[PDB]
Amino acid sequence: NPMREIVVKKLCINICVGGDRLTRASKVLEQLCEQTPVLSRARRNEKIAVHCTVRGKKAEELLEKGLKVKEFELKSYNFADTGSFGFGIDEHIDLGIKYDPSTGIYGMDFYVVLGRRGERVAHRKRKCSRVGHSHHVTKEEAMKWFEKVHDGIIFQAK
Amino acid sequence: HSYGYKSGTRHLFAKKFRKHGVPSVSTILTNIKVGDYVDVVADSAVREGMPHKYYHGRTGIVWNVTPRGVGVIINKPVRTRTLRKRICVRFEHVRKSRCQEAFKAKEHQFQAYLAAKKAGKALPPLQKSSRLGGIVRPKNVEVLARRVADYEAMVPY
Amino acid sequence: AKSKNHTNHNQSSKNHRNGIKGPVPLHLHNSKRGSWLPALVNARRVRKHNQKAALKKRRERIAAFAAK
Amino acid sequence: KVVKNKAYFKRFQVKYRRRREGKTDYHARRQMVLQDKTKFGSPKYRLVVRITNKDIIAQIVQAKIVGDEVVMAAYAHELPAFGIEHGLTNYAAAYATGLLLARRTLAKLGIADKFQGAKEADGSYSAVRTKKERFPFKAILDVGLARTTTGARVFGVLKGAVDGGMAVPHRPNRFPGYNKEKSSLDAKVHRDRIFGKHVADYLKQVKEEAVQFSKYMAAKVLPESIEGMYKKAHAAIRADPSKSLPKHKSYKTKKLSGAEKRAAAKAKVAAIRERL
RNA sequence: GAGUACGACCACACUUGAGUGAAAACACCAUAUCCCGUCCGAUUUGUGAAGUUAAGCACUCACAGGCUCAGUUAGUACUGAGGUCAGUGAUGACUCGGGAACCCUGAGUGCCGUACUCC
RNA sequence: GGGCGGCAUAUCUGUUACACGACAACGCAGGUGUCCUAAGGCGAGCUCAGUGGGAAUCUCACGUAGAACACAAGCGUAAAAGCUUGCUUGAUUAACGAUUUCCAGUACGAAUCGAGACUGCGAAAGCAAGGCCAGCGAUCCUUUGCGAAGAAUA
RNA sequence: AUGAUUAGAGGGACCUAUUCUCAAACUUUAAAUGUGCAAACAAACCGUGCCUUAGCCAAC
Ligand SMILES: [Mg+2]
Ligand SMILES: [Mg+2]
Ligand SMILES: [Mg+2]
Ligand SMILES: [Mg+2]
Ligand SMILES: [Mg+2]
Ligand SMILES: [Mg+2]
Ligand SMILES: [Mg+2]
Ligand SMILES: [Mg+2]
Ligand SMILES: [Mg+2]
Ligand SMILES: [Mg+2]
Ligand SMILES: [Mg+2]
Ligand code: NA
Repeated sequence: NPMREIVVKKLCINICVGGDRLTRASKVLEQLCEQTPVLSRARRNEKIAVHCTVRGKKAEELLEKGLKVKEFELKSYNFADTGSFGFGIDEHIDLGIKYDPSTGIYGMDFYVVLGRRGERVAHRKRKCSRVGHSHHVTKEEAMKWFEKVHDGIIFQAK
Repeated sequence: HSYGYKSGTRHLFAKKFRKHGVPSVSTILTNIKVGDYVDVVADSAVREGMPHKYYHGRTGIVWNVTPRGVGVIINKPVRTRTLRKRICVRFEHVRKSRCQEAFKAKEHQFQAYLAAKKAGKALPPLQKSSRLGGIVRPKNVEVLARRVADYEAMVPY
Repeated sequence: AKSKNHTNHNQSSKNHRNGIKGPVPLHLHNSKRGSWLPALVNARRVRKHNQKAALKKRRERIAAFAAK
Repeated sequence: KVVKNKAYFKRFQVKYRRRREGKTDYHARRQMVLQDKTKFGSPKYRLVVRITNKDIIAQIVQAKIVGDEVVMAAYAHELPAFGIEHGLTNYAAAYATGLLLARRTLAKLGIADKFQGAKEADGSYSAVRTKKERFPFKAILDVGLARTTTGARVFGVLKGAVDGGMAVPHRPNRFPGYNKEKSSLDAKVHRDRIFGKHVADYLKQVKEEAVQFSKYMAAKVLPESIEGMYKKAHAAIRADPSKSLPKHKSYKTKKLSGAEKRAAAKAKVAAIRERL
């Protein structure tokens, strides 16, 4: 069935600055995603982090770049029971950067949400319900998808 | 010392178990007229126009209707007399009372009987008193007695 | 000194001595004062008309009786 | 630790059926159904708009304890009996369905030919006539759970009904072309959206593109012939509103009785006992 | 025999697993020039129709969990009225009446309207 | 007993309290004289506390409210009564309308249903004259506001 | 459900199924005794009877 095809729903690039450092992170993220990010609030109400949400072909291109950065360094525990996985590649300069001396190197933290088509059922306003459990992406299905993309799953514990 | 407006209403002004929620659409759609008998029952989920705790579970006559409210006359004993207290509530706290249902049914039945007798039709047969005597022809006849096993059984352990 | 503050002990006896009088019938003292004003105003107009009709009806009754 | 244990189900109170199906907003429905208690239950009508994926539903509804009473309905899937046969879920279709429902209810109530509305759609705003000569039929608008954004098609059905002779109380604030800055309406933008000029522009661009508009491109639906089609559809509606589309087996499954289910369970128990 | 829209009562309707689904719908769905709204056409708004029942949805199943109605518990527990009743007493029975609850066990697993449409 | 102590002196929840209402103790466990231009009003979006999988706060599922609603408590509330946010001042005026609570069926304090004005929000139905229910004050005296202008042979 | 509480059993603690005991300020359930209203003469019923109304309703 063509409706069981696993696709990428989003990439969630996140910078956790924990002032001008957060501004440099915001500028870098905007230059890296062609899209204005949103600052986060901690919890006491200061801005701690900067994150963005990427979709479409921009998200797929960003995933290709970040995957090349890590060179297929996806351990098994990187994957989740929701069918999602992520990885953190430090020094964004690995992906094409300009190294403006005003904003130094920065450890972007990529995260990938893999899901199947038809998930609107759980997020639409009218008639919101639950996707059937057969239609959910599993850990194994995410494994198969990744090993089809770029490979490199080596088992670990910690 | 504490005597508030809602003093001692912990269990009175509370929803029944697994029956919480805002009033229902039938309550919104019920038409209340002056002269209707209504039961005053406080809806704890509204907290507007709610009757004082005294009038919960009293039945009275509607004397006044406003766009969102109902005026009910309620009898209230005090010392040696009963007053006729006019309370103001929102419509969510009254229910169409069934206190005259049997009387209305009786009057309807009398009109129906009058019409039938005017027409010469067959009146329903009369019910008979169950208290009259007669022959009993039993199906099973058993001995009613105390046995040993009863005293043996109703002892625990 | 210290003495007894409250009791209701003999009070229902006293209240029942001359009995608990029952309520006034609903058809007595049914003043409409303070009820919903638009309906009150309309009903007043109807009542004025009904008083005029009663006066005319009595006049006609007097004339018809005098006819006999 | 477990959240969904036996006690969880024992204490659980289900929502209303239409709430857990995600159809009815019961706060809004209660406020929409409510009237002055001094009205003593005099008739009150909701104009219901529910745009599905392929269809537009418009109803004149009366709330009753036994269930809502539908007086008149009109559907955007019944529009090709009036001309327009494509784009049955756009703004022009919503407008046409609204006008059809207005004319149908006014004819069924016998007050047609006495309340005409705006014969030519100009897109301007005229305040309704309400108690709040002879007053026009009044219904209130029920959008349901739809987002009431400026330009949304639910107000397209609203506008169609208003031009059809209804008195549906509204402000022009959500009609397409309303600018929230100046607090004013551009009636020409509303006119263009009513007669489908936006669809015509997008279709012309899609033709110059050389999946979208496929049934359009399978016919010879030129962009310049849209507006006349919608005008003629308006006229055909005003002519004959009763018009519609031209015109035992069972697939139910046998549920087995409780004794048969008991026999099935006993047999499975016997089998598992023998197998071990 | 079904579907959609609006519904009334609000689990016999819920939850968890599996299975099947005619037609028409419903919905997933495709897409952003315009109205409109987003960090993100995800949601939402507009325009659409290449595909799919994979999910939602509808029906079936489970010695399923809950829920509803019965029975059992039990004339038991408790209780209105009575005694110059018993007992040192705590209490208890008796006399004229009222009369439960849980555990457990049996059955059941939505229903009634308005309009419109498909077999 | 009085004194010392305390406040049971005005007053609010829960319990005492005996399945209508009422019900005492220097009975029990606690509150009150404030605080808020938003912590008031309305519309719209959203869902909370906690869990579990995953990324050198961000994510996806579960989640009957186990959070929150200024302050003690009870009650209530999940497309909200909570959180966010947009624009607002119904926290104004309101012809001596009626009513509840206390109760003598007197005031005071708090409430409830209204009628009129002028408005806020909303597409609309609607919803608002404060923050539900504790948070307060007679006579006399002092003190402030209202009785703009312009008209009328009266 | 909220609180208090003994012990084992299965996956030092955690969980899962229960088990020893129980609450004036806990409760799903729930009596007896109670407590409002009604039980035809200023009322109610029937007629789609007439008049009236600046009331409601799009009108009737
Ligand atoms: Mg109670
Ligand atoms: Mg004394
Ligand atoms: Mg009592
Ligand atoms: Mg009592
Ligand atoms: Mg007065
Ligand atoms: Mg006062
Ligand atoms: Mg109000
Ligand atoms: Mg207020
Ligand atoms: Mg508040
Ligand atoms: Mg208030
Ligand atoms: Mg207060
Ligand atoms: Na007003």
